[PDB]
Amino acid sequence: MDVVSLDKPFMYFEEIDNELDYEPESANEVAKKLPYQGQLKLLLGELFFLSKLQRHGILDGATVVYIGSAPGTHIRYLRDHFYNLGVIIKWMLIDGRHHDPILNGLRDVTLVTRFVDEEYLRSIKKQLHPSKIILISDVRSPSTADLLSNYALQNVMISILNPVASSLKWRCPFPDQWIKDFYIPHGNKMLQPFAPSYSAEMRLLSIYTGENMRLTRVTKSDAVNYEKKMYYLNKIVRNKVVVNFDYPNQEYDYFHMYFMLRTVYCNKTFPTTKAKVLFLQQSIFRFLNIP
Amino acid sequence: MDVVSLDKPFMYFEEIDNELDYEPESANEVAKKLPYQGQLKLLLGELFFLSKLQRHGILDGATVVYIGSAPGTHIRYLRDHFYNLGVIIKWMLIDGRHHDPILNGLRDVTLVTRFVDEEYLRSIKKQLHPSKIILISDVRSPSTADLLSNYALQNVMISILNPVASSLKWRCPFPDQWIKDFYIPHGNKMLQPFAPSYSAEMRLLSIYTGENMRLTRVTKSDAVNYEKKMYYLNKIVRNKVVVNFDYPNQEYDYFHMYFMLRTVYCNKTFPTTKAKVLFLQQSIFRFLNIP
Ligand SMILES: Nc1ncnc2c1ncn2[C@@H]1O[C@H](CSCC[C@H](N)C(=O)O)[C@@H](O)[C@H]1O
Ligand SMILES: Nc1ncnc2c1ncn2[C@@H]1O[C@H](CSCC[C@H](N)C(=O)O)[C@@H](O)[C@H]1O
Repeated sequence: MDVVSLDKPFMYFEEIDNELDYEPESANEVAKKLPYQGQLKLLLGELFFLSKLQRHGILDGATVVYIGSAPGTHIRYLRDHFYNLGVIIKWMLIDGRHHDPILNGLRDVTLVTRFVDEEYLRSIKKQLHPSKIILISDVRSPSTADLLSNYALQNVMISILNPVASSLKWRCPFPDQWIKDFYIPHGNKMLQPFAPSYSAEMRLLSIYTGENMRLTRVTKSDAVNYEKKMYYLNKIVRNKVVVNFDYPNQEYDYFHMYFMLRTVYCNKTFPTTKAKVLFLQQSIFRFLNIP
Repeated sequence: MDVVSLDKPFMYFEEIDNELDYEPESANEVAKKLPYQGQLKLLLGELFFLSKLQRHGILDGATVVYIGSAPGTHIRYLRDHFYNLGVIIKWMLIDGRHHDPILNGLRDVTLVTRFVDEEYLRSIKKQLHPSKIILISDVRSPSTADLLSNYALQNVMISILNPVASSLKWRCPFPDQWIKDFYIPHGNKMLQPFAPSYSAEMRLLSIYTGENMRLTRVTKSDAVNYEKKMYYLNKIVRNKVVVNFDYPNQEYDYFHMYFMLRTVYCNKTFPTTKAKVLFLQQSIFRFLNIP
């Protein structure tokens, strides 16, 4: 058994302190070990991001514009959690695909069946005006060209919407499939527990101050670094059993999930952080129907 | 006579401490009072910008890519000044129009007859590689749409070229002809002596650190502010005779020019800043054929 004692898990890309030459045969290995693992991955990252904004006083009163939200099954959980906490938020879920019917019938959540383009962003900006916007993007086109086009749309989302904060889907293209350098918004590169086994995807979290928008250039050399750091994390780290972690499940992803969940606010009061987390996790798995 | 005693002139947009409701009848007033006033305006701003980079140690060894450089008569002066100072610079002047023949026959200056598009920028970036680039843009399409398109090109110039510094032509569109908000690179808004009588144009000066690119949003409310601050500067300020300025010409623009010229480096040693400036100015007027 692959055991280890760990202090804390890697929360951000910048924390990864080692690399491994990516082995292409990894792409054939089992990508998921849990049912609805994708909704779980998304729920944890978004609970983490949104709890932070609450902590900074920027959540209440905002309109969350989630683009690429369908099916969005897990979003029902997110909405319920903050709604029950007394936070006032309007949700605007936009996707050309249809949403899970559990999202219907909520006065605070608007479902839009539209694929967004720059022009549409302008009209909804005019319509949301003057509410404060929090953007969440999870749009999916694959190719490096598909990715670049996605990233380009995400930047137009921020420029037209001009949100107070954003969570963007972010996976650096493969260095060996490089087309050209580009810019992404500056922000924290949040690592994702329960991402597929060999996924190099993270979520870019940003809070906008003043009227400045800071971007950062990404080059092929950066692409090689992302690939190796993420491969090391996936191959080595995520395969660990954290024995000094006294919790029902000691696998790395549960240790990692624990650290994101401990930052979440609950109405119920708990004697220990471990009790709150077990509760949130049980609650989350029950909601998603994960045994 | 319109007299006043002034400490220093307004060097940057941010220094303008007053505003005046723009009077449209100003557009009919004489725009220029000196021959080749346009080449003079350009020469002073660029001597100012380039002298700063020299001061920061980033000029020597760089390739200056000037787009929208034709005719470029004044550029001959700029090139000679730094060349004579011993600074090693390669000039790449690109415009679809032809350059003044005084620019021909210089091994250090390459004249390109091409209107640049994004694709062309990519090929010259590949070709300049790996030299450090200093971008200077003075492209001209008029309409708010023309301007926006120009600004959009200037940002692509910085993103593909990835320069160590830049000087960009910058005039905010009229609030009453607003089309949409946009972003410009962050930098100092250098005011221009000898600009036309009622011009609201300035030059955006930037030095790039790290691999970050910081932009700033410009809105219609910003447009109204630019209009009134610039109108106050043009109508009131630039019409002053600075009597406490002991110089052959006391008009405001000469007082302003003096402060930019005092930052310029010369081989010849002078006993006073006033002697260096009189010398640089005489030299500049003689070169441009201004009486
Ligand atoms: N222009 C666009 N606007 C809106 N949605 C888009 C888009 N292009 C792609 N997408 C959407 O991006 C999605 C990626 S899958 C997203 C899953 C969703 N976030 C969840 O919580 O279940 C697809 O549903 C797709 O239709
Ligand atoms: N895509 C483009 N690439 C290069 N030059 C361009 C351009 N579009 C417009 N311009 C140029 O922008 C110029 C504006 S006038 C510039 C004057 C010049 N800076 C001087 O020192 O004399 C015109 O010469 C025009 O041909």
